[PDB]
This record gives sequence, C-alpha cells and structure tokens, in this order.
Amino acid sequence: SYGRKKRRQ
Amino acid sequence: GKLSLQDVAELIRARACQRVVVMVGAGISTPSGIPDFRSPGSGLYSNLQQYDLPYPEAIFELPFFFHNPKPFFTLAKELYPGNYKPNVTHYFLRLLHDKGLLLRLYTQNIDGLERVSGIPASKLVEAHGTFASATCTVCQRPFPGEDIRADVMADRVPRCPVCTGVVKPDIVFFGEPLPQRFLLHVVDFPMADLLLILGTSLEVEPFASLTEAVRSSVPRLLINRDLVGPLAWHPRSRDVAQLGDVVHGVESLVELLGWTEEMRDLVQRETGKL
Ligand SMILES: [Zn+2]
Repeated sequence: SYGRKKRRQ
Repeated sequence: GKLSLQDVAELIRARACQRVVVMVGAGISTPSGIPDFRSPGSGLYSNLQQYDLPYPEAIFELPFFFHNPKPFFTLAKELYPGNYKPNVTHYFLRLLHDKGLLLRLYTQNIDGLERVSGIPASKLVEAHGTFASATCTVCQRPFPGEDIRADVMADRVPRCPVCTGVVKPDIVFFGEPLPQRFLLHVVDFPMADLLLILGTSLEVEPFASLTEAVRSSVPRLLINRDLVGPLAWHPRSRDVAQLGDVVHGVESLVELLGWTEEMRDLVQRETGKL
C-alpha cells in the first residue's frame, strides 16, 4: 500500500 | 554535532520527544528462540527440507504456495500463537506505550509477539499481516485464526467449509499489497518526533522506505547488528547508530532512560501470565 511487498534484492 | 545514544535518551527524559514511531523486524524476535527458517540447524529448518522449496523465500510466494502449501503451513504451525513469548525488546516497546510515548509501532514480523506483549491493536501496524485471521483463496470468506488452528496443528492444509479452497492466513506474500492499516504511515510519520528502528535489515519494500518519511529534523535511532538500508546510503545529521546485539542496545537505552527496574518488574509479571 506504498507498493507491493517486494525484496530490495 | 553527531548525537549519541545518551543524547536520544535525554531528549526523551526532557520531554523534547513525545511522539515516537517504531519500526521493527525479525531481529527483535530471535531472542525469543524463534528459529530463522533460512538457517540450517533447527527442527524447523529440517522439517522444511523434506519439501521441494527451491529457496527459502518461496514460502512467502503465491505460485509456490499453490503448488505446495505444506512448507508454509509448517512455518505457520511453528509460529502459531502460544509457542513463543515476547522478550525484553517487545516489553521495552510495551513500557514505551505504557509511558505514553508510542505513536505507532510498525512491524514486519508475523509472530504476533507485539500484541502478546500487551500493546493495543490500535497502536500496532502489522505491515506483513497476521495469523489472527485467514481468508479462503477461492471464495474470499474470512475466518478467525482460531478456526484453522486444529488443522494447522494436525499437519492438515486448512480448507474452506463452503467451497473447499485452501484457506490462507492473512500473511502478506511477496507481490501482495500491504494491509489497509499500513496507510496510517501517511499521518503518523509526519507527526513523529523520534524514529526508532530495531532489529531489521530494511531489505523489504515498501516497509523499508518508511525511514525517509520522518521530517529532516527528527532523530533516527537504529539499534541493530549492522548499519543498514536508507540509513547507510542516505545518512541524515540526527541519525544515531547503536550497533551491536539488539537486546544489549535496548538494555543500554532502558538504563539511560531510567526504566530498568520498572522494565524488569513488567517482564516478570507479564511472562508469568503466559
Ligand atoms: Zn471458500
């Protein structure tokens, strides 16, 4: 909800 | 110039900081004994090895989940409410709430130990979801977490009693949006006058980017083994890094705040109830 859950790498 | 841990403690003691926002991750819960599912050595790790996980984080990916939900439910069984207690780090945050300092606690963890420590739900944003509720993956019916507990503890994948779809705990998987309460960050982070970051590598978005949302005048205190993330590459003048074991950094801050005996009394009484 600021973006989707995501790995920065 | 550069602030010390003692400086932050004095800002709180002098009531120059009144509205603390906290960000935490998995590092605050390893002292409770929760095994890292990625690390060889534990029973959890060994139980996960019996499956066809290509890599550990597939446990939180939907394509893998629908191919084989058993690894995820092996983790759910390990982490389900009751097996682990909050530790000194959680009770420090609970005492911070009780002392009227907590604007909001944002957590990446899914162990539910913040609410177990007695922090009210209204003060918490469980940004990566919760085992307290679950949702049918087909028909979208909601269920109390307790309703699937029998299945989870018996090593059965819970199924929907109406459509037989897999019932998935409301854990946020990679690629899914964060919960609605995450949007409280729009009003919380401008209001904060101190940011604490505990026990996280800040490697998961959009959670990690919250560190940039406080005003430039606001100190950011990191208590963590390593300097990490937006604090490592966009340092600000009032940042403080207390590098080392998280629990020892918390104990040091608790002593500087004048809270040690009160914290020990709280911990004895609470862990005793559990
Ligand atoms: Zn259903």
